[PDB]
Amino acid sequence: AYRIVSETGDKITVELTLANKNTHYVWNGWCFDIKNITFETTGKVLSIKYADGGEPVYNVNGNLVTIDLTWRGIFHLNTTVKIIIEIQKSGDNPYPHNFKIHYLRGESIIYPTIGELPASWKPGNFTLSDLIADPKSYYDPHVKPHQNGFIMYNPPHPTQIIIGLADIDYPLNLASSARMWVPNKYFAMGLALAYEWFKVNPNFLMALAAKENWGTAVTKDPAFKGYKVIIDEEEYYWPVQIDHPDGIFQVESGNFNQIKAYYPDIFPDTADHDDYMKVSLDPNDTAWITSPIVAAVSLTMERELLYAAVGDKYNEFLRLAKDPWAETEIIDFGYNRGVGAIEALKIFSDNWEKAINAEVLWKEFNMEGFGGHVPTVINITATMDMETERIYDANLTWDDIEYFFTVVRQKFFRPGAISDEEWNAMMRDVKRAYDLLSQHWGGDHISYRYDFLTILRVAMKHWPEPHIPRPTGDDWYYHARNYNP
Ligand SMILES: CC(=O)N[C@@H]1[C@@H](O)[C@H](O[C@@H]2O[C@H](CO)[C@@H](O[C@@H]3O[C@H](CO)[C@@H](O[C@@H]4O[C@H](CO)[C@@H](O[C@@H]5O[C@H](CO)[C@@H](O)[C@H](O)[C@H]5NC(C)=O)[C@H](O)[C@H]4NC(C)=O)[C@H](O)[C@H]3NC(C)=O)[C@H](O)[C@H]2NC(C)=O)[C@@H](CO)O[C@H]1O
Repeated sequence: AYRIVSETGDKITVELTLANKNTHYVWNGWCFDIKNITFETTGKVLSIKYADGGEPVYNVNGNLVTIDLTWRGIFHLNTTVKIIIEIQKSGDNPYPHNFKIHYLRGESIIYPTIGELPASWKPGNFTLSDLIADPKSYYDPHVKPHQNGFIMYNPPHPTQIIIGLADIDYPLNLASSARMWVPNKYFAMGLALAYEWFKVNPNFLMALAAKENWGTAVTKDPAFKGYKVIIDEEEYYWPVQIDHPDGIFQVESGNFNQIKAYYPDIFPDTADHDDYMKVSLDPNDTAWITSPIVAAVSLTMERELLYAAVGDKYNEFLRLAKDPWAETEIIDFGYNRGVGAIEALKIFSDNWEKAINAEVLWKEFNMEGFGGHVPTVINITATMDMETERIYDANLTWDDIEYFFTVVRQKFFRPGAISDEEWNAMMRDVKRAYDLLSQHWGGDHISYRYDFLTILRVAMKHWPEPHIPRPTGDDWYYHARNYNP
């Protein structure tokens, strides 16, 4: 909001009022972190001061003027900042105009839409055709190979989830061989939500968990001792530290609390590290659902962090780099070593020409990671992507579907993001969509591979827009402002 304070002779004074009007919590409005403010004037700037005292840093670039709120750029609930601008009249456009608030968040960040519900779809009593565009491609068992890394830029199928359960010839954690394995259906639905919400490749999370703590992989290796697991009447070993508080993704307590502060819209105030990550042999453990999602958020944080600093050069880097897996290598490296490690690489600045021309990015920059973390994850991901013969599937009962959303309701979002009525209304849509899609299989169940993405999209139609909230808060403001990769 802006207002003319004083107009007299050759001097114009405008009061720009910025605020977070929200008194209570609202979606993506619990806090606002402002990078900078830009307005336009042909007149010369005399003084820019706060109304309550002091003054912000401002920069003039011709008609464009960039105001820096510095330590006042953070806007929590019920917080107003008024800026008084004094201009000496000059040119044909003296009045300050075209005010643009720039949030501390990469505006050029992209999240690939995996698929969409048919345009005819409506909340209430939709038909089967309102769920399925064409029955041919929807139930098409044929598999198309892909080469996606961390982000699914080009999904193999619009409505299907393709988890490549391929054999791994690569020595995973000093093992002879390895076999990709989904522990249970609830963890799979976890990956699916992480895939539809934050556009994260399920194969990448599978590969990550395998390297971190054998969470998603079994082996024939006699040397490795673990739990007895049988696939196709063959004995396999599952060497997972199931008691590890950091879970199968090895998400540290410090990283958990950090992204918790970054994303209040995602995490409730009661979000505890152990309850969210620590899984067990019991498939009914809620952490089977939460841990792949928490990992997806923590991974997303890094991508959001780079975008906030690098800005537009991120997209330029993706299209000009000679390494196809480049982004995946960076993100995976920052997951294991930390975001500071990526920053210290100075890839997007000092070593721009070296990384952008690197055929293999992790080899030149020595981004091996602990125990060859980065090369392991990439190769397994590539293998799972290349797998077309053996794709994961499961039978999801209604009790499975309802349990999943129950856990989501309890472990994610804040009170007020989704009303009780809006949720019950969403469930009726999910219930109907389940019933309609179950007919193809006999009414006993739906396919995780073929139907569950549709189930999510139906549910997410009632989820607050935009679905992906902004990283915000005090901690995010300092880190993202000073981040220089
Ligand atoms: C040779 C071989 O193959 N051996 C295998 C072996 O790989 C297997 O053991 C398991 O290996 C993995 C590593 O590959 C072990 O895991 C962890 O993994 C964690 C997640 O990647 C990682 O946590 C990250 O560490 C960063 C550095 O501290 C953190 O960044 C920092 O966070 C702070 C607070 O947020 C912040 O203040 C700092 O600024 C920030 N630092 C920087 C530079 O920015 C980061 O937050 C954190 N990430 C997350 C998501 O939590 C651990 O560092 C890493 N530890 C080690 C020693 O590598 C895993 O623990 C191993 N498993 C077990 C049971 O120990 C093994 C399979 O079990 O088989 C062998 O054969």
